[PDB]
Amino acid sequence: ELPADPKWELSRARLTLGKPLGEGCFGQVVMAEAIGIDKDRAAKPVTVAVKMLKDDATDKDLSDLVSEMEMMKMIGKHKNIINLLGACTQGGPLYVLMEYAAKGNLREFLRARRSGEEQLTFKDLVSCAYQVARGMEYLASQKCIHRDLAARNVLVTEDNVMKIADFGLARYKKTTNGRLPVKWMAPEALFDRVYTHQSDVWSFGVLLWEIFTLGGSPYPGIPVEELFKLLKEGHRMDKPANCTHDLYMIMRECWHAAPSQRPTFKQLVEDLDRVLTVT
Ligand SMILES: *CCC(=O)N1C[C@@H](n2nc(C#Cc3cc4ncn(C5CC5)c4cc3Cl)c(C(N)=O)c2NC)C[C@@H]1COC
Repeated sequence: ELPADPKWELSRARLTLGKPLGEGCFGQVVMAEAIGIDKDRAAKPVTVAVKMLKDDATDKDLSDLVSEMEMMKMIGKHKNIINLLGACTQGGPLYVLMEYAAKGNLREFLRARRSGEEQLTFKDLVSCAYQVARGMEYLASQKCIHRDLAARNVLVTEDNVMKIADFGLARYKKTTNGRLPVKWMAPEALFDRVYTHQSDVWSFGVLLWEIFTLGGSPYPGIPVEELFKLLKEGHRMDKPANCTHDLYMIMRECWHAAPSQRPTFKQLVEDLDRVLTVT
Protein backbone atom coordinates (compact mmCIF):
# COMPACT_ATOMS: atom_id res chain seq x y z
CA GLU A 1 0.00 0.00 0.00
CA LEU A 2 1.24 3.50 -0.96
CA PRO A 3 1.70 6.55 1.31
CA ALA A 4 -0.78 9.37 0.54
CA ASP A 5 0.24 12.93 -0.47
CA PRO A 6 -3.07 14.75 0.28
CA LYS A 7 -2.45 17.88 -1.88
CA TRP A 8 -2.18 15.67 -5.03
CA GLU A 9 -4.83 13.03 -4.15
CA LEU A 10 -7.96 12.96 -6.36
CA SER A 11 -11.09 11.06 -5.27
CA ARG A 12 -11.77 7.95 -7.36
CA ALA A 13 -15.41 9.11 -7.79
CA ARG A 14 -14.05 12.10 -9.80
CA LEU A 15 -12.25 9.88 -12.37
CA THR A 16 -13.80 7.88 -15.24
CA LEU A 17 -11.28 5.86 -17.26
CA GLY A 18 -11.68 5.89 -21.04
CA LYS A 19 -9.96 4.60 -24.17
CA PRO A 20 -6.26 3.68 -24.52
CA LEU A 21 -4.11 6.51 -25.99
CA GLY A 22 -1.92 5.17 -28.81
CA GLU A 23 0.00 1.99 -27.80
CA GLY A 24 2.98 1.82 -25.29
CA CYS A 25 5.04 4.88 -26.33
CA PHE A 26 4.75 6.28 -22.76
CA GLY A 27 3.58 3.03 -21.04
CA GLN A 28 0.02 1.97 -20.25
CA VAL A 29 -1.73 5.34 -20.80
CA VAL A 30 -5.50 5.92 -21.18
CA MET A 31 -7.71 8.94 -21.89
CA ALA A 32 -9.87 9.84 -18.83
CA GLU A 33 -12.30 12.44 -17.41
CA ALA A 34 -11.64 14.14 -14.10
CA ILE A 35 -14.39 16.26 -12.47
CA GLY A 36 -13.08 19.29 -10.55
CA ILE A 37 -9.48 19.37 -11.92
CA ASP A 38 -10.09 22.94 -13.22
CA LYS A 39 -10.45 25.10 -10.11
CA ASP A 40 -12.65 27.73 -11.81
CA ARG A 41 -15.17 25.05 -12.96
CA ALA A 42 -15.79 22.62 -10.01
CA ALA A 43 -18.38 20.50 -11.89
CA LYS A 44 -16.69 20.41 -15.34
CA PRO A 45 -15.25 17.02 -16.46
CA VAL A 46 -11.70 17.74 -17.75
CA THR A 47 -10.09 15.28 -20.17
CA VAL A 48 -6.74 14.07 -18.74
CA ALA A 49 -4.21 11.32 -19.59
CA VAL A 50 -3.79 8.56 -16.96
CA LYS A 51 -0.67 6.41 -16.64
CA MET A 52 -1.29 3.08 -14.86
CA LEU A 53 0.22 -0.41 -14.40
CA LYS A 54 -0.54 -3.52 -16.43
CA ASP A 55 -2.78 -6.21 -14.86
CA ASP A 56 0.34 -8.39 -14.24
CA ALA A 57 2.80 -5.67 -13.21
CA THR A 58 5.82 -6.45 -11.00
CA ASP A 59 6.94 -4.67 -7.77
CA LYS A 60 9.64 -3.02 -9.97
CA ASP A 61 6.97 -1.65 -12.36
CA LEU A 62 5.11 -0.12 -9.36
CA SER A 63 8.29 1.47 -7.88
CA ASP A 64 9.12 2.83 -11.38
CA LEU A 65 5.70 4.56 -11.69
CA VAL A 66 5.94 5.92 -8.09
CA SER A 67 9.46 7.32 -8.72
CA GLU A 68 8.19 8.89 -11.99
CA MET A 69 5.32 10.62 -10.09
CA GLU A 70 7.70 11.79 -7.31
CA MET A 71 10.21 13.17 -9.88
CA MET A 72 7.29 15.09 -11.55
CA LYS A 73 6.48 16.73 -8.17
CA MET A 74 10.19 17.68 -7.70
CA ILE A 75 10.65 19.21 -11.20
CA GLY A 76 7.57 21.44 -10.80
CA LYS A 77 5.19 23.03 -13.28
CA HIS A 78 5.90 24.75 -16.61
CA LYS A 79 3.67 25.63 -19.62
CA ASN A 80 5.85 23.75 -22.18
CA ILE A 81 6.12 20.42 -20.28
CA ILE A 82 3.47 17.72 -19.73
CA ASN A 83 2.41 18.43 -16.11
CA LEU A 84 1.27 16.20 -13.25
CA LEU A 85 -2.34 17.04 -12.26
CA GLY A 86 -3.09 14.50 -9.52
CA ALA A 87 -3.11 10.85 -8.46
CA CYS A 88 -5.30 8.05 -7.05
CA THR A 89 -2.98 6.16 -4.66
CA GLN A 90 -5.37 4.93 -1.89
CA GLY A 91 -8.03 2.20 -2.05
CA GLY A 92 -7.37 0.82 -5.52
CA PRO A 93 -4.91 0.71 -8.45
CA LEU A 94 -2.37 3.54 -8.82
CA TYR A 95 -3.45 6.16 -11.39
CA VAL A 96 -1.11 9.08 -12.22
CA LEU A 97 -3.03 12.01 -13.82
CA MET A 98 -1.24 14.06 -16.53
CA GLU A 99 -2.20 16.87 -18.95
CA TYR A 100 -3.99 15.63 -22.08
CA ALA A 101 -2.58 16.59 -25.49
CA ALA A 102 -5.49 16.34 -27.98
CA LYS A 103 -3.37 16.69 -31.17
CA GLY A 104 -0.92 13.83 -30.37
CA ASN A 105 2.86 13.95 -30.81
CA LEU A 106 4.65 16.74 -32.73
CA ARG A 107 5.86 14.39 -35.52
CA GLU A 108 2.28 13.33 -36.48
CA PHE A 109 0.97 16.91 -35.94
CA LEU A 110 3.50 18.14 -38.54
CA ARG A 111 3.03 15.21 -41.02
CA ALA A 112 -0.75 15.79 -41.04
CA ARG A 113 -0.29 19.53 -41.83
CA ARG A 114 2.01 19.12 -44.87
CA SER A 115 -0.84 20.49 -47.08
CA GLY A 116 -4.34 22.07 -47.05
CA GLU A 117 -6.04 24.67 -44.82
CA GLU A 118 -4.03 23.87 -41.67
CA GLN A 119 -0.66 23.83 -43.57
CA LEU A 120 1.82 25.30 -41.12
CA THR A 121 3.46 28.63 -41.88
CA PHE A 122 7.22 29.26 -41.46
CA LYS A 123 6.40 31.35 -38.33
CA ASP A 124 4.33 28.44 -36.86
CA LEU A 125 7.36 26.12 -37.20
CA VAL A 126 9.68 28.64 -35.48
CA SER A 127 7.03 29.03 -32.70
CA CYS A 128 6.99 25.20 -32.23
CA ALA A 129 10.82 25.19 -31.90
CA TYR A 130 10.75 28.20 -29.52
CA GLN A 131 8.22 26.47 -27.21
CA VAL A 132 10.23 23.20 -27.12
CA ALA A 133 13.40 25.22 -26.31
CA ARG A 134 11.55 27.08 -23.49
CA GLY A 135 10.39 23.79 -21.94
CA MET A 136 13.94 22.40 -22.22
CA GLU A 137 15.40 25.57 -20.63
CA TYR A 138 13.07 24.99 -17.64
CA LEU A 139 14.03 21.27 -17.37
CA ALA A 140 17.78 22.12 -17.59
CA SER A 141 17.33 24.76 -14.83
CA GLN A 142 15.65 22.03 -12.71
CA LYS A 143 18.71 19.69 -13.18
CA CYS A 144 16.72 17.34 -15.50
CA ILE A 145 18.40 15.69 -18.53
CA HIS A 146 15.75 14.25 -20.89
CA ARG A 147 18.14 11.71 -22.60
CA ASP A 148 15.67 11.15 -25.54
CA LEU A 149 14.52 14.55 -26.90
CA ALA A 150 12.59 14.00 -30.19
CA ALA A 151 9.36 15.11 -32.00
CA ARG A 152 7.74 11.81 -30.84
CA ASN A 153 8.36 12.92 -27.21
CA VAL A 154 6.74 16.38 -27.66
CA LEU A 155 2.94 16.52 -27.34
CA VAL A 156 0.61 19.16 -28.87
CA THR A 157 -2.48 20.42 -26.98
CA GLU A 158 -5.89 21.49 -28.41
CA ASP A 159 -4.56 25.13 -28.19
CA ASN A 160 -1.31 24.16 -30.09
CA VAL A 161 0.96 24.40 -27.00
CA MET A 162 4.12 22.26 -27.29
CA LYS A 163 4.67 20.10 -24.17
CA ILE A 164 7.79 17.97 -23.60
CA ALA A 165 6.92 14.42 -22.44
CA ASP A 166 8.87 11.40 -21.05
CA PHE A 167 11.41 13.59 -19.15
CA GLY A 168 11.37 12.31 -15.54
CA LEU A 169 11.65 8.62 -16.52
CA ALA A 170 14.55 6.36 -15.47
CA ARG A 171 16.89 4.98 -18.20
CA TYR A 172 20.42 -2.60 -29.04
CA LYS A 173 21.41 0.35 -31.29
CA LYS A 174 20.49 -1.76 -34.41
CA THR A 175 16.97 -2.55 -33.00
CA THR A 176 13.84 -0.46 -33.64
CA ASN A 177 10.55 0.26 -31.84
CA GLY A 178 9.22 1.75 -35.14
CA ARG A 179 12.01 4.39 -34.52
CA LEU A 180 15.85 4.25 -34.17
CA PRO A 181 16.61 6.41 -31.05
CA VAL A 182 20.34 6.49 -32.00
CA LYS A 183 19.58 9.06 -34.69
CA TRP A 184 18.87 11.64 -31.89
CA MET A 185 21.86 10.75 -29.60
CA ALA A 186 24.94 12.95 -29.31
CA PRO A 187 28.26 11.18 -30.20
CA GLU A 188 29.40 11.29 -26.53
CA ALA A 189 26.08 9.76 -25.39
CA LEU A 190 26.20 7.09 -28.14
CA PHE A 191 29.87 6.04 -27.93
CA ASP A 192 30.65 6.79 -24.20
CA ARG A 193 27.19 6.70 -22.50
CA VAL A 194 27.78 10.32 -21.33
CA TYR A 195 24.59 12.33 -20.78
CA THR A 196 24.60 16.06 -20.02
CA HIS A 197 22.35 19.09 -20.80
CA GLN A 198 24.65 19.64 -23.86
CA SER A 199 23.86 16.13 -25.25
CA ASP A 200 20.14 17.15 -25.07
CA VAL A 201 21.11 20.25 -27.15
CA TRP A 202 22.36 17.88 -29.92
CA SER A 203 18.97 16.05 -29.77
CA PHE A 204 17.21 19.48 -30.01
CA GLY A 205 19.14 20.10 -33.26
CA VAL A 206 17.79 16.81 -34.66
CA LEU A 207 14.30 17.85 -33.39
CA LEU A 208 14.68 21.20 -35.29
CA TRP A 209 15.47 19.21 -38.47
CA GLU A 210 12.27 17.18 -37.79
CA ILE A 211 10.26 20.44 -37.43
CA PHE A 212 11.52 22.01 -40.70
CA THR A 213 11.14 18.71 -42.66
CA LEU A 214 7.47 18.65 -41.31
CA GLY A 215 7.93 15.40 -39.40
CA GLY A 216 10.56 13.70 -41.54
CA SER A 217 12.78 10.89 -40.16
CA PRO A 218 16.49 11.80 -39.60
CA TYR A 219 19.38 10.43 -41.75
CA PRO A 220 17.15 9.01 -44.56
CA GLY A 221 18.30 5.70 -46.06
CA ILE A 222 21.40 5.51 -43.83
CA PRO A 223 21.78 2.26 -41.80
CA VAL A 224 22.88 2.65 -38.14
CA GLU A 225 26.24 0.89 -38.80
CA GLU A 226 27.12 3.63 -41.36
CA LEU A 227 25.81 6.42 -39.06
CA PHE A 228 28.60 5.70 -36.51
CA LYS A 229 31.27 6.21 -39.22
CA LEU A 230 29.60 9.31 -40.72
CA LEU A 231 29.31 11.16 -37.37
CA LYS A 232 33.00 10.50 -36.51
CA GLU A 233 33.97 11.78 -40.00
CA GLY A 234 32.09 15.06 -39.26
CA HIS A 235 29.11 14.52 -41.56
CA ARG A 236 25.74 16.10 -40.71
CA MET A 237 22.24 16.18 -42.21
CA ASP A 238 21.70 18.53 -45.14
CA LYS A 239 19.59 21.64 -44.82
CA PRO A 240 15.85 20.75 -44.87
CA ALA A 241 14.17 21.94 -48.11
CA ASN A 242 12.72 25.43 -47.74
CA CYS A 243 14.60 26.09 -44.44
CA THR A 244 16.39 29.43 -43.94
CA HIS A 245 20.18 29.77 -43.51
CA ASP A 246 19.93 31.22 -39.94
CA LEU A 247 17.87 28.23 -38.70
CA TYR A 248 20.20 25.73 -40.37
CA MET A 249 23.16 27.44 -38.63
CA ILE A 250 21.31 26.95 -35.28
CA MET A 251 20.95 23.21 -36.16
CA ARG A 252 24.69 23.06 -37.05
CA GLU A 253 25.65 24.83 -33.79
CA CYS A 254 23.62 22.17 -31.90
CA TRP A 255 25.64 19.48 -33.77
CA HIS A 256 29.16 20.62 -32.77
CA ALA A 257 31.27 17.53 -31.87
CA ALA A 258 32.65 19.48 -28.87
CA PRO A 259 29.71 19.69 -26.34
CA SER A 260 30.72 23.06 -24.75
CA GLN A 261 30.81 24.65 -28.26
CA ARG A 262 27.05 23.84 -28.63
CA PRO A 263 24.67 26.58 -27.32
CA THR A 264 22.79 26.28 -24.01
CA PHE A 265 18.96 26.04 -23.99
CA LYS A 266 18.93 29.65 -22.66
CA GLN A 267 20.91 30.75 -25.76
CA LEU A 268 18.60 28.73 -28.08
CA VAL A 269 15.52 30.47 -26.55
CA GLU A 270 17.19 33.86 -27.29
CA ASP A 271 18.17 32.78 -30.85
CA LEU A 272 14.68 31.46 -31.74
CA ASP A 273 12.96 34.50 -30.14
CA ARG A 274 15.16 36.74 -32.38
CA VAL A 275 14.13 34.73 -35.50
CA LEU A 276 10.41 35.11 -34.48
CA THR A 277 10.85 38.88 -34.01
CA VAL A 278 12.47 39.46 -37.45
CA THR A 279 10.49 36.85 -39.45
C1 LIG B 1 2.39 5.05 -29.09
C2 LIG B 1 1.51 6.02 -28.98
C3 LIG B 1 1.52 7.32 -29.70
O1 LIG B 1 2.04 7.44 -30.81
N1 LIG B 1 0.92 8.36 -29.07
C4 LIG B 1 0.35 8.36 -27.71
C5 LIG B 1 -0.34 9.71 -27.58
N2 LIG B 1 -0.38 10.30 -26.24
N3 LIG B 1 0.56 9.99 -25.30
C6 LIG B 1 0.44 10.86 -24.26
C7 LIG B 1 1.14 10.82 -23.02
C8 LIG B 1 1.71 10.78 -21.97
C9 LIG B 1 2.55 10.71 -20.81
C10 LIG B 1 3.81 11.29 -20.87
C11 LIG B 1 4.69 11.12 -19.81
N4 LIG B 1 5.98 11.61 -19.60
C12 LIG B 1 6.32 11.15 -18.41
N5 LIG B 1 5.36 10.41 -17.81
C13 LIG B 1 5.47 9.78 -16.52
C14 LIG B 1 4.83 10.47 -15.35
C15 LIG B 1 6.30 10.48 -15.48
C16 LIG B 1 4.30 10.36 -18.70
C17 LIG B 1 3.05 9.77 -18.63
C18 LIG B 1 2.21 9.90 -19.72
CL1 LIG B 1 0.60 9.25 -19.60
C19 LIG B 1 -0.73 11.59 -24.49
C20 LIG B 1 -1.29 12.63 -23.59
N6 LIG B 1 -0.61 12.93 -22.48
O2 LIG B 1 -2.35 13.18 -23.88
C21 LIG B 1 -1.20 11.27 -25.76
N7 LIG B 1 -2.29 11.89 -26.37
C22 LIG B 1 -2.89 11.63 -27.66
C23 LIG B 1 0.48 10.60 -28.53
C24 LIG B 1 0.85 9.70 -29.71
C25 LIG B 1 -0.15 9.79 -30.83
O3 LIG B 1 0.27 10.80 -31.72
C26 LIG B 1 -0.63 10.97 -32.80
